[PDB]
Amino acid sequence: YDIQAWKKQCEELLNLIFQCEDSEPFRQPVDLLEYPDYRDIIDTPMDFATVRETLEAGNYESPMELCKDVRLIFSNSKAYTPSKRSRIYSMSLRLSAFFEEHISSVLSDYKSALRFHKR
Ligand SMILES: COc1ccc(NC(=O)N2CCN(C(=O)c3ccco3)CC2)c(F)c1
Repeated sequence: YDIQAWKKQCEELLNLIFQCEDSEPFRQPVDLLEYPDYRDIIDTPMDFATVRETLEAGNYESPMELCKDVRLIFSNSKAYTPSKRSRIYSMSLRLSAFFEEHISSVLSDYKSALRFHKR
């Protein structure tokens, strides 16, 4: 029922994600020089370094907020892909499955801890 435990859990999951080869396209904000139409398609860029920095700054209140930003990485990838059979899009889908597998217990434990706190 530790209301704070999500934060280190998220730090460790981001470490795992940074070790995954599938995260390479998503570790830093997209360079518009490589992809000059990116901001014509994507309104809100997001990347894992931005998520880690937001966490480390103390600017997430809950793991739900972190989860919304990580999901935005994957939805941007789906929105920007020219094909479902894209190398970088397929990397996003495997990394998304890995992230969802690991974040589920973090979210569950947090919401349970908050319910206990308000009991
Ligand atoms: C040298 O540091 C960097 C900085 C940024 C990046 N990443 C990118 O430019 N990507 C291309 C666009 N993209 C897609 O979702 C997508 C779907 C289909 C095609 O692209 C997101 C990531 C990189 F690879 C190295």
